[PDB]
Amino acid sequence: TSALLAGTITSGWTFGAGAALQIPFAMQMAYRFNGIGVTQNVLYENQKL
Amino acid sequence: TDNTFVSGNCDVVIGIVNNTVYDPLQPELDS
Repeated sequence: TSALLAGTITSGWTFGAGAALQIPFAMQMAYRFNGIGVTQNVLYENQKL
Repeated sequence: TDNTFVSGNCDVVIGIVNNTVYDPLQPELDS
């Protein structure tokens, strides 16, 4: 589970579809909002929240 | 501007950078 968690935090979701490709967690949460229909500007206006 | 949209300001976003965003309408006003 630690190998699957470190790929989720550091590499996003690209580690299961191939090699581990890193992406920041600020960019990871912004791009998973686009999957559910949320514009990514909501995240950075409330990143401390 | 066809790829990026305008939202918010620079004093909230953590890690924001400085660059000049190109405008396709900008060389059209030169003529």
